Amino acid sequence: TVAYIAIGSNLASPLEQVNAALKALGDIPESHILTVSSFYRTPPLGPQDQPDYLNAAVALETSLAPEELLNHTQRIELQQGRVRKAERWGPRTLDLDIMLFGNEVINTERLTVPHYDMKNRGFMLWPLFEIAPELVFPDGEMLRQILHTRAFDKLNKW
Ligand SMILES: Nc1ncnc2c1ncn2[C@@H]1O[C@H](COP(=O)(O)OP(=O)(O)O)[C@@H](O)[C@H]1O
Ligand SMILES: [Mg+2]
Repeated sequence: TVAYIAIGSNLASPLEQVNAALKALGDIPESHILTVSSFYRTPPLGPQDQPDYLNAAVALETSLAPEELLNHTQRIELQQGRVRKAERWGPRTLDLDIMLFGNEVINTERLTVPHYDMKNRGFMLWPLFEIAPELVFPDGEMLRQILHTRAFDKLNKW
């Protein structure tokens, strides 16, 4: 099954965390990485000013069940998601989201697939569009259509 996973990091210099996460994703059992999008930078989301986010999309071939995959991505968040900052470990700065899982629709206490808000997020849709321009959602919507309809700004590469 092809699973599409979003990676986000808001560390100030996130490349080493993101590469650690990618490696960890490639090491998930019963699975392998098919393709990785470019790394994209997106601003904040508040008045003051929070760090830029690095966003990317990964295509993962897997024979795990969806909730088994989530156990692994949450495990990677716990193992790689915090960076030591001087005398203490920082808060989680890595976010792994399952955006799509095959053509499956999932609604459990743990999993909402397709990702619950991805159609509102240029930072999720544009990296996916790079690696899957012809993608169709389980409800029949086409990825291209969502981007055409909302006209989300394109994001700069990191
Ligand atoms: N498709 C999914 N992928 C990952 N976690 C999901 C998904 N759908 C729902 N969740 C739930 O979201 C919670 C974490 O959300 P949050 O902290 O906002 O992180 P993120 O934006 O990375 O999902 C988890 O407890 C997890 O069970
Ligand atoms: Mg997450």
